[PDB]
Amino acid sequence: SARQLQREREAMEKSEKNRLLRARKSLHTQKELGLRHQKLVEDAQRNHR
Amino acid sequence: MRECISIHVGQAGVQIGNACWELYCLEHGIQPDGQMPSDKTIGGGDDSFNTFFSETGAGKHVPRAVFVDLEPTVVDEVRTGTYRQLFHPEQLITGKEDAANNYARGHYTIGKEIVDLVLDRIRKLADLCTGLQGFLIFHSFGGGTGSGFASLLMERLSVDYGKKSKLEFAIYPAPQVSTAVVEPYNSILTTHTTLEHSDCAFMVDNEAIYDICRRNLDIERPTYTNLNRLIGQIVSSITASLRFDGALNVDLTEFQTNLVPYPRIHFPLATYAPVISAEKAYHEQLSVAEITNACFEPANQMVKCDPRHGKYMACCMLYRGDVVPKDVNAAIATIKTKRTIQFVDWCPTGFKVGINYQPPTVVPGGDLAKVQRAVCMLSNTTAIAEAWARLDHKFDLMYAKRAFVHWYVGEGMEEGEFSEAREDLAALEKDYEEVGVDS
Amino acid sequence: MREIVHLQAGQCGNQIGAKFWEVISDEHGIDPTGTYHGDSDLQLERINVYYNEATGGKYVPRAVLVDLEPGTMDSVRSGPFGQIFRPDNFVFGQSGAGNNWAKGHYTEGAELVDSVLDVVRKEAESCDCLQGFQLTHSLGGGTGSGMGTLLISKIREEYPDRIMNTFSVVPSPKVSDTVVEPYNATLSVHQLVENTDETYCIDNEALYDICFRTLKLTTPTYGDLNHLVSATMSGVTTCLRFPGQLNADLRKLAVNMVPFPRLHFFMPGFAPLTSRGSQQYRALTVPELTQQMFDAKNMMAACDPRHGRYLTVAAVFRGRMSMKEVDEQMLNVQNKNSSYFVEWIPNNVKTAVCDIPPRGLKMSATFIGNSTAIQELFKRISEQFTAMFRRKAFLHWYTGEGMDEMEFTEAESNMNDLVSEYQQYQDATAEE
Amino acid sequence: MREIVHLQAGQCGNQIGAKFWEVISDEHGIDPTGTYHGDSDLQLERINVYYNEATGGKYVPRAVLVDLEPGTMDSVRSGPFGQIFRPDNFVFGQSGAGNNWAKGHYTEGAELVDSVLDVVRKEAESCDCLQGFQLTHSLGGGTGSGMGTLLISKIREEYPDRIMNTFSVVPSPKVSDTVVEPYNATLSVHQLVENTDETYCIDNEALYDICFRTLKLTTPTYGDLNHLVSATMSGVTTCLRFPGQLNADLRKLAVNMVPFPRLHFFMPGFAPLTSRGSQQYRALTVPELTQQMFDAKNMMAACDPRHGRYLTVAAVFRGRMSMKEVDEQMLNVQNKNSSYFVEWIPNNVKTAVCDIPPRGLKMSATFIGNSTAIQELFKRISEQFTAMFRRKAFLHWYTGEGMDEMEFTEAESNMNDLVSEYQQYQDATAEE
Repeated sequence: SARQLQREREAMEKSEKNRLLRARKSLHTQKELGLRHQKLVEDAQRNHR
Repeated sequence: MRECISIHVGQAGVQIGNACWELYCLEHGIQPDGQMPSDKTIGGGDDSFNTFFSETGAGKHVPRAVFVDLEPTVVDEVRTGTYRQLFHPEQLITGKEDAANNYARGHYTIGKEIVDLVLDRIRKLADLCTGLQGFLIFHSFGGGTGSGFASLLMERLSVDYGKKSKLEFAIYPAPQVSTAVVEPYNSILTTHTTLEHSDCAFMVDNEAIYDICRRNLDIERPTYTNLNRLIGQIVSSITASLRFDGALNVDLTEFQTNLVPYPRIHFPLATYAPVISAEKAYHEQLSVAEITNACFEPANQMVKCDPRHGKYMACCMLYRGDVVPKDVNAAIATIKTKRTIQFVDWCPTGFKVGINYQPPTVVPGGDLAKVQRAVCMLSNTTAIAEAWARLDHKFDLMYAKRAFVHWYVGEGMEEGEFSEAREDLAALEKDYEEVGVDS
Repeated sequence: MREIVHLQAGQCGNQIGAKFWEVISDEHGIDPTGTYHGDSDLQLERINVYYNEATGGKYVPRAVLVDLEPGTMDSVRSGPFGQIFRPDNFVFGQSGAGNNWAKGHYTEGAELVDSVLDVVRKEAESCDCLQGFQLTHSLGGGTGSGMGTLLISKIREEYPDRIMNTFSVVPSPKVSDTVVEPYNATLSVHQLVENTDETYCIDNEALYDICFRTLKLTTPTYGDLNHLVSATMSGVTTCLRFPGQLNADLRKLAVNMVPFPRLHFFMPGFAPLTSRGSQQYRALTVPELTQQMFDAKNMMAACDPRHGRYLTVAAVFRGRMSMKEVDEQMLNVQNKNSSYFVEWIPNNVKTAVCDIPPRGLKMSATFIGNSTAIQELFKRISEQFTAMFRRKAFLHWYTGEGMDEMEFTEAESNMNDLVSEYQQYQDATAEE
Repeated sequence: MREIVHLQAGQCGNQIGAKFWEVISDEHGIDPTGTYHGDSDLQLERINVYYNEATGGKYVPRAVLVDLEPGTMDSVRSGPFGQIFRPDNFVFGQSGAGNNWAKGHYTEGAELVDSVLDVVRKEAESCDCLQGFQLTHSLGGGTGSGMGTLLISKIREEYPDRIMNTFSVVPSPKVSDTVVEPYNATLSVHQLVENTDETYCIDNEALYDICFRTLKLTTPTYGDLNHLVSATMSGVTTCLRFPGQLNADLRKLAVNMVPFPRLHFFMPGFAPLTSRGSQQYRALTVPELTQQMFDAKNMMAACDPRHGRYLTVAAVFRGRMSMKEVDEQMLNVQNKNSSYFVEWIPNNVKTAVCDIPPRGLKMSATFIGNSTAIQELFKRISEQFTAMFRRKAFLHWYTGEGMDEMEFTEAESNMNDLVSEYQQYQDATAEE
């Protein structure tokens, strides 16, 4: 019974690892966010000039 | 002759039957006492009331319906009503224990105890009738009484009468809103029974009713009374050519034969119109073409599904009230050339013409107005298969870790049926998409 | 027909049961004499659930009071409604429990248990068919806790097909009444998780805080707490006492509300807890009720439900409002507060509205929800039990009675297993 | 539907809010009891913006009072309308701020902030949809300034898509109430320019001068100032409260009157400020209103708008006169007074007339424009902050709280950047 419970807390650890994976995804998304803001500023200013 | 027996299982079935019977009595001028006391000023009643009622030697009308419920509270609620002098107490069987949204008890340990009584009741009712065509079974998938008891009774009725039509009318668990939690558990079991042992099944929900009432009738605090009124009007429209006549009478068999393309695909899409309030029926010119076009609108469908996702195979067209054939022909010519409406590449046309001279009536205290003509639509399309997909998804995500299953195991049943029902639903869905795929 | 047999244990249990009987008698229109003075409609048909039909329409209560101290009797009889009950049901001994669970179970639980078994058997045989047995007691002593568990075990052994519901009072380290209270609590929890269908959590400090910060009472006493728990019990039982459109029953709840038998605890709660001057300035509507029923301020535990995830929720209403508002409210709550309930199980809220409003108040609704908040109480109880059992303090009294110490060992092993199970089910992840 | 939630902070903020509530209750016909005694038409439809629908037609106010001293409660409640609000919203602590922004924000802004967030969240959830939140406070103390910035930051973090408009009181070297007022003003300016949508400038000395030289009052007190600010708020809010032909809302004004988010300050003002004996001798016309609306005598700031150039001007009228006169007046003003507005952007005046006149006065019109006059106040505040921070006087009190001195350095750096930006945008040349 305690071994099943320890399997389940290992599953807790696995859920934390899933959160880490989604955090990496979110890091990539926020990089793409810095990119849209950079493009929409600089290229539009080039067009303005 | 054209006589049928109605079956009401569960609280929803009982209240729907009450609404239908009261609609029939008000529309035929039948007094709640059971006699014809109108001896000073007559107001109707000289018609063919034999379809549903019965005429005695003293001028009494006895309803022909089955009001069975595992819980006695609903029976007591109806018994204390103002229509207790119309039916007979033998027709409302009470019970000690009920299912109350449970299939296990109501199918094995509760529904199996009262079988002989209801069987004798229905046998006596059938013997009292001469011509029998079909049955009106009213139950629910969410209610345990309307799922387990209904399944076990219809399984015996099918093997006792094969030549008689077997209809079905119940309520669908909405994907967005719901009443209980174990609704999919009973639904996944009742669908197999209604598919492999019945001929036709009509599936409706409540969220569409709420949407249409708030959009057209414009009510902020709805209630079950109008929900029952809509269903009763739908049923009356369906069985309109039986109590009366018209230019082209469409009996139960006449439409049921064509409404079933395949033994596995027998789930038509009902749509009633016009569903409007009193003010919505005064400054509004109503013709046939407009209401027919509106009938195909997804907003007016009682099932939340986009028809444009799939296409139509078989369609059943009905009318009730003062309708002119030229308008019907014009509407058919209009819809056959509409690019928005999708249909299979093999069936170029299909529909029926039911002309009912009797216009629909009104009720004092209801919300429906005096409309000169009505219309109901029973089409068959694959776009409604999404509901079964969502139900299967929910059942799968509830069955992975077996939530609320130990209760059913303790009650007594074999767990492989969940797998059996799941695979049967998967096969049925596969057949549905195979049919939906053209060449 | 369908009746409910009520049981009593513990002086606090006795007083709360008397308060509940007085409340229901007042609501259903019963004079203190014993006749009927009501003026309603549904107060005559299903009135036999808690009463019995006799000559002259004088309904009698159906409750057996079990106590070990005769001093509780004369107090509860001297009240305005203490002359209406059955003196035969008041079975009392001669020696007190002394806040001892083991001594009360062993000494005061052998020669006195026969009479209460005989009388409850007679009451059960007097009726045709029954649903369950309600016992109200407290864990702070040897009377309610030392005898209620044994009686529940006896009745489930005799009649397994009955509803075992109780409203025992959970202790609290901040507000304590017994030095050996953790020992009795640990002993009682084993029987509660082994031989009991369902159990509700009752705390006095939380009710005191509620009546202090919202009711704003001058001199709050145990009478107010008894009134509140009686109102809660009435709101729970109105589903069967007063049927409406969508009626429910105790067993349907216990089945749909308990995911696993090892976890059968709940958390009750009542909506309209307003101050005296706020009664004349209030808005009777659905969203206000949903908010006072969803927040942790009106709830009656000494813990925080926000620390875990909601498992099962039941919203029982008593009034005439609607059906759409409840479902839209729960839908938007689930959509917004997505990080407070189990994501694996959708639609964790049950709808229930009673068309018959209560007497004296138009709008009423109760909460029966099992949120992830009892883990803190369980872990603190286990920690204090281990702390006291390390050096084995206050143990010779239990040792002198005859029972050994391995019972404490098995009880604490069960507590560790249960708390580990609770903590591993708290963060129920969807997948790996 | 579309409702506005109102907030309160600071004793001066509390008194001005109470005055505004009394003014609007008298205007819309609300008795001190809580019922409705109005006789107009548009006073029932959109009345729910500041009130809430309840039983018996008794509307309740929607305002949360935030304070650190219980001595404001008895003052504001004993008045003729202090018995109509919601006592639950009146959240107070036990220790005063002591005119300290740092101590109030740290000590009195941690364990008390939770209650006000809970109540404002409940108020927001109670309604269907909202537009923004209105807070009236003052920079002269630790109550309004210490908490207003924090609550605005919290509401912006929780609900970014909301209107953040405030009416904080700017200080003045001539009329002072706090020795450390420059420190509090410098600290508050950072949050006002970082986490606030728009802010309006309020001065007491200029209002005193106005009521002395034009109103010619015998004993002008804070009540007159509260009445004037209440009238100005009502004139501002009548665009949504009382719709007319050309209605406007807060967000349209905030978008159209703010060229840059760093510059969101305004300059409010009311037109008909006449003496008691001049009321019966006056000619109500457009040019007189325009002149009293354009001159620097009637405006309520302690500076001169003629030192700079007008940036954004909005003329909101409340009456039944015209449209043509407004446009011709602004056209000829721009033609003549060409050296008072930015030539790079023509048509800087916005037209707004409310067809619904106010109760008690038939002609009313307010001024919401951003003129180049705050630069002097900003530069003098920066200078006084530099002088005080040079030798670090009155700093040990802030240091003992825990927060460091780098905050002052960054605040003054942002201060210098903001004033540099303001002065380099003042001389908005066409080209090189």
